[PDB]
Amino acid sequence: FIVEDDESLGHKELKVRKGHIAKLMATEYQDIDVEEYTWSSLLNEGLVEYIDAEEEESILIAMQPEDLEPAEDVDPAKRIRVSHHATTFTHCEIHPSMILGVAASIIPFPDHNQSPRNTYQSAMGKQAMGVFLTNYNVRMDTMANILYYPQKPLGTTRAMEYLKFRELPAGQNAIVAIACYSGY
Amino acid sequence: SLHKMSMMAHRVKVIPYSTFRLNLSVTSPYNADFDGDEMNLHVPQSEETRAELSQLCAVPLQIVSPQSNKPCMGIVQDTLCGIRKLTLRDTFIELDQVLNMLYWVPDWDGVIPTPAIIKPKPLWSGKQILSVAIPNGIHLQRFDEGTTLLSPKDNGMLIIDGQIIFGVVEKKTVGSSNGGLIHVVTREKGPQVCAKLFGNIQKVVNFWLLHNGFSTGIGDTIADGPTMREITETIAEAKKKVLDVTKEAQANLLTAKHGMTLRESFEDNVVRFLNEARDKAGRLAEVNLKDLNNVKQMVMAGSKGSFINIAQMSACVGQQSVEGKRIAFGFVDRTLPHFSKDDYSPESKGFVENSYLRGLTPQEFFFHAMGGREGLIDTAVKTAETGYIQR
Amino acid sequence: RGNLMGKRVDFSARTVISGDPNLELDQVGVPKSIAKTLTYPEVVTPYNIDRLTQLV
Amino acid sequence: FDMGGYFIINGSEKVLIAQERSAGNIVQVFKKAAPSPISHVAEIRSALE
Amino acid sequence: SNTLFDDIFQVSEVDPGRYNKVCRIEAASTTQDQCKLTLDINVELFPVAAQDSLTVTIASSLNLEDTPATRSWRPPQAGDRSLADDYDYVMYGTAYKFEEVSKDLIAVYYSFGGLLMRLEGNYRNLNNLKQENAYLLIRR
Amino acid sequence: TLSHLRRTNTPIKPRQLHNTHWGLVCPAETPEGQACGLVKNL
Amino acid sequence: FEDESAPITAEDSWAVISAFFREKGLVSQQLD
Amino acid sequence: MIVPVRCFSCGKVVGDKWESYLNLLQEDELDEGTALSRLGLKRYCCRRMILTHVDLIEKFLRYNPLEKR
Amino acid sequence: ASRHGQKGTIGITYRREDMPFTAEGIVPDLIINPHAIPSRMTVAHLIECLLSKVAALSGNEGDASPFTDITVEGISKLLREHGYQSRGFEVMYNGHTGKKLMAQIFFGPTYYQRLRHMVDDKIHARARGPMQVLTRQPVEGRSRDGG
Amino acid sequence: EGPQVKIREASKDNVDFILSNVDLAMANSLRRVMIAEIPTLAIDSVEVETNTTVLADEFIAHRLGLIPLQSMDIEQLEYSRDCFCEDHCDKCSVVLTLQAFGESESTTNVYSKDLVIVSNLMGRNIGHPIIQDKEGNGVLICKLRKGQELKLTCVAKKGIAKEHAKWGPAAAIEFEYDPWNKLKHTDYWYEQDSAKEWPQSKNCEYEDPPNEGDPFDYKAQADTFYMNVESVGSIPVDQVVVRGIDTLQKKVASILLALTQM
Amino acid sequence: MNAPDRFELFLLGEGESKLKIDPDTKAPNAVVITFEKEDHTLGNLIRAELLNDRKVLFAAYKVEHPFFARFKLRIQTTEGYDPKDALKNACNSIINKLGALKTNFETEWNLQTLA
RNA sequence: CCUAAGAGUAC
Ligand SMILES: [Mg+2]
Ligand SMILES: [Zn+2]
Ligand SMILES: [Zn+2]
Repeated sequence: FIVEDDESLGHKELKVRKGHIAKLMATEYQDIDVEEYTWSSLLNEGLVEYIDAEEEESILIAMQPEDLEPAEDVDPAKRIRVSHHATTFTHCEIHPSMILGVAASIIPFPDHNQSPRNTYQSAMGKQAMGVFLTNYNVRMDTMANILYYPQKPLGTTRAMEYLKFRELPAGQNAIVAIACYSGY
Repeated sequence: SLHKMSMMAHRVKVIPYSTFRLNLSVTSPYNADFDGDEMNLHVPQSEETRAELSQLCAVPLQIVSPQSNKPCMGIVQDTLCGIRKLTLRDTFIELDQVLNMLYWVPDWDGVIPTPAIIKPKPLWSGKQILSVAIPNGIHLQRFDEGTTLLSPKDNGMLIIDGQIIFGVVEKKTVGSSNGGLIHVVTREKGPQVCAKLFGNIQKVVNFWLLHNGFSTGIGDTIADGPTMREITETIAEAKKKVLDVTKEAQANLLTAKHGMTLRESFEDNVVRFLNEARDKAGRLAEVNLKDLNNVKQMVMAGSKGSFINIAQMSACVGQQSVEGKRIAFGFVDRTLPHFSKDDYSPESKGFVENSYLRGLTPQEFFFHAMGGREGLIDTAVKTAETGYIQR
Repeated sequence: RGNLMGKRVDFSARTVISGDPNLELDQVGVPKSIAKTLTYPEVVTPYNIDRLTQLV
Repeated sequence: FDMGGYFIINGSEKVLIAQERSAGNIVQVFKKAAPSPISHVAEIRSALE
Repeated sequence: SNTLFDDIFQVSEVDPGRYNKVCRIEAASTTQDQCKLTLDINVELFPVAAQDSLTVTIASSLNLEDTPATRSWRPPQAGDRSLADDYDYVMYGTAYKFEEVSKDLIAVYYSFGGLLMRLEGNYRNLNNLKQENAYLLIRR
Repeated sequence: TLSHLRRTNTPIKPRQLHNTHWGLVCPAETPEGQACGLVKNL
Repeated sequence: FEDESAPITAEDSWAVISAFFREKGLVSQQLD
Repeated sequence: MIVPVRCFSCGKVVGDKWESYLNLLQEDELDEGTALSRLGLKRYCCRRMILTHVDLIEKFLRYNPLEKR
Repeated sequence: ASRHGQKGTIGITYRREDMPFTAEGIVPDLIINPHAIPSRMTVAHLIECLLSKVAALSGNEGDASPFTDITVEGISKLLREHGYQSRGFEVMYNGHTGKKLMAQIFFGPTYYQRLRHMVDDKIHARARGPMQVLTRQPVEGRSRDGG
Repeated sequence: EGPQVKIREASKDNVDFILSNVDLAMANSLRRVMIAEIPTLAIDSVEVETNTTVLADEFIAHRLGLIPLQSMDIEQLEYSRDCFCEDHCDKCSVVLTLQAFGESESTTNVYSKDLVIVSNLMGRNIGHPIIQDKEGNGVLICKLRKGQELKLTCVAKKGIAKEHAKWGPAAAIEFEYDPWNKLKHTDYWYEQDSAKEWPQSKNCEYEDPPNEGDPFDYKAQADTFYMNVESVGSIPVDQVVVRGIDTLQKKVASILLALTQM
Repeated sequence: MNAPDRFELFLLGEGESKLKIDPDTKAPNAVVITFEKEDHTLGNLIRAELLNDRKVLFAAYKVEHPFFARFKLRIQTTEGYDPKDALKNACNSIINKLGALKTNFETEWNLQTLA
């Protein structure tokens, strides 16, 4: 996201507002008659920008807009966050959860895990068994493994509906008990 | 198979499933889990090889390792936690369960021990039933910290003539430790009796734990409100001390420790402050945990877990380090593009003040990922180098 | 190193391991198929003629 | 749901793994160890597209 | 069979400790000023409060008849007569230490299945206790 | 399949997770073996 | 919502991400 | 693939409650929880059996049959 | 394996009557050891089990996205509003005897993957078989009946 | 005289009752028998003639094996293992036939109402698939695109849940005792207060709450078990309970018979 | 592959019987009875009913391995009382109690109108 | 059959 001065509010703010979000929602709903509003529309109107590491060296990024853009009884259950005590941002992260890859986006609550466990799951979900393609019945692959009853996870992430994980799940919801039952 | 105990002679038991099955206590010398480990089996083809395999490489003969003149096999995992829970002073067993537990010991002599309590209800203590497994004539006496001949805390261990006089049975007694029960039994009665002891203890404790139950959950990682407030206060105080040290260094008033530069001394002080902050918060959390806490029970038994695990899950994950240092400035003078230049605050260089229960902020998540990556790389390099050195 | 110090051998099995609290310390559980594959040669003796004949 | 981005060579689906390399036409300066006589080396991997 | 020791004590302190069913009590003899007792009691099965008078008897057996454990314990049949009928709370344990506290005071340590007891007093009446098994009988 | 189609390999500390990797490659997705850190995912 | 120039929330960014994946896809780099 | 006949854990028959569930979701605009409670799925084993099912068979039916009579 | 690096093989399989059961008759599909939790510090596993329990009871879907403001306390409050113990513990009874277990069991739905490593594709034994043509030693690999 | 039963709720598929004046072992054995040892009818063998659908043959065979069938008169059927026929006959099996064709442009749903009994039931009350929903269509067995066909035959034998869970008629069985924890058979995990953090069971209304000052009753045993039996549909739930008791009694009687005969 | 047939859980194999009784030398007047193709369902019930008896000094059972459906039950009674007689009395009491329970349940169910 | 390459399991 691009952050500009926004002299009307007297403080730094994202260039994207509720109108653009509404237009994007309208376009998505129409896809599922008004003027189309795609990602290229955001790109061409200076709403979002493409930044690589070299350019990322010379910018200041806000992690989330709602907590870092506006200037300054808290829930003890919530994790501790800081405001960075600085207002000179040039860009804003679209979402922090987008730092993860395809395999790590399946992990539920990856921030509550020890990092090697996340690495293990990333390497191990590629070996998970499910439905790799819907046309597996007309493909002569050397080896194929299909679940009888794939189930979409009860605990799901927002990023896994762009990976079609709810359409082609690779696991099942089993009733698990954590117990030293029999020693086996 | 890095050592001779990783290659031992067993007795075949033909079973109707597609996996090798082995006792839990023998997994330690093999360094074997059941998360997909495969193992190999070789069959001798002559009477000479068969005989020398049974008389030299047999599992009971390997119980005491020459590697450190102490037993290499012990009570582990569920049996250790169960044996700690069973020998508590609160544990009393009624007649029916006592009979079932006595029958489960294969070499039980057939006499029911007189109950520890006769009136108004016959009750057997857990120590009384466990002493049936211990062979007759074994004497053991270990004095823990602060224990007397009377045991107000029930710590230490006194076993007289194969009867547990007092002490909670835990890792220091039935684990693979020098001077423990395994060592004494194998040096007094022989390897065969020690293997029989392994079997009897496992059977009785596993039966009792099956009919008592043991679990762990998210609530075991939760400390109450006042403890969380004290932990947050401790973290804030440590961060304030770090800020004061930073002010002193930035005013050049800080003096360099002899043998290191100014920056190295400052980093050393900051790391020490953050480390002791994490330790103090973890100790607060551990003290707050009740005796019914399941993670606390596993730690006390020694079966699994440690103080640092409780600290990181409940109080504070701590300072993430790469190459023995705080998170370096990968970008120009900053760790991430979300911090300003020349920011030496604990959050800017990889201090995770949130526990795993609370969850990590994105920057803390990335720093923890860097630490875990360093750990994995070190593991791979270490296993390769150790293999070469061993050869 | 590949054929003299260490070599592939016959009469060997390999498979996944599982825990069993009901097995003795010196016991190992062997799948029935593996036990049916691996064999031991027993010399025919007056002391074991009957059971060897039965196994045959 | 198939996303494409792969070739079919002799009936087998082949994917080209993205190969990482150092960028060209960038000047990089590196220190050198004590035994070497040269202390610092500035190099450019010049290449024309 | 006979009562090796018998006295009346007053409880001065009850310590729950980390337990929910067992409490450690300290008691002072109400007749001899040199005799004191420390004892773990299953309070769930026999409640004990502070300033409570308990008659305590240590015996070598429970049968009324004289002695003619090594014999397996059997459930008490109906109509069986034993010393325990006259008391409320009975434990069985072994003596594991005879300590010389002073010139006249000695202490005897008993372990009833892990419940510990220490009885201290002058040897003139604690001499009957010896290194063997014993029954502890308590009535309120 | 998706992870394979977005995979990068580095011919051969280069194995470490660098700071500049933020938002460009997955912080925790890499083989445990000899390719730890060398093989990355977008 | 009613105001056209009101600032967005953390929930609104998922709409932007949806648009991105509606145009790019998951294997956009290979095809491009 | 297609709705399981029975709940895995307890064994309650749920293979006849899929079309009713879809009808409740679509025609009556009921949320998932109320629709599950209406069909008689009170234990969360059955609720996860019906709630998390993915009806992939529709996709399979889209392709033309290999052996058409 | 779960989605948190908690791999493991099936030790044994019990029928329904032998598994521990809650007061509602629910028996687990899987039982995993507590000792896998403390050392590995997979708190996300427990949080996801709790969230999945709440989602199954309420009919909604659990939002387990990483950096959201979803806390254990809120999930526990929802679970308590559903009439269960807030921390996911349930009183369970032993299958063999029907007696209550002295310890309450952490119980709930969790997402598991079946991995490609099955025992039937790995079991292998060789008494005598084909030999290498050059060294006259057993061939390599279970696909070739090797040694 | 003996065990006493009082039933709270009676339904077509559920019975909720109280089992008083009985040992814990007896109640648990009854529960286990109801779970496992009750004979029932279910499809056991599937001969597939034609399958042009999108599902595998053994997939459909498994689904058919999980279809609940009427088993009211299952005691009149014999086990296939102890019948004199070769593979299956009328004295020990019921033969059904599923023949479906996709002659409609829209998807055609193959339910369990299309299962047709072929073998002569000889007047028994077995074989009919159990229909529960109001629409009348049974379990959704398969789906057919236009032109797809599914022809197969099923043989159903009697069986118990021990051999395979598809023969279990008992679903979930609620089983509770001592709602107030007066016997102290559990130690309640808690953070601040055990009473506040553990919700009271619905059965707590049927027992007197403890006085909180009385001493622990060490002589008290366990009785008055609150049990709720659910029925899949193969047999009525009351018949589930009665046949569970009958099967347990048969097991004990067989033990006596073996003891006497040896 | 190596998985045993499920009917082996309850069907007696060839050449084996339901019960076998062996005297116990550890204690006087004690027997060990091996029940084949049985499990906790019968073992717990028999053990509890035996413990209800007044002349039974010891009664316990154990399933030595979950793989195999069999269990061992040790019974020791007072002098002059046959352990087999104790087993007979326990089985008879169980049968009587179950019959009474079945009768009571039938009578209670006959009183319903909303079934 | 050999060779090479790649992916992966447990350390
Ligand atoms: Mg392992
Ligand atoms: Zn269910
Ligand atoms: Zn027939």
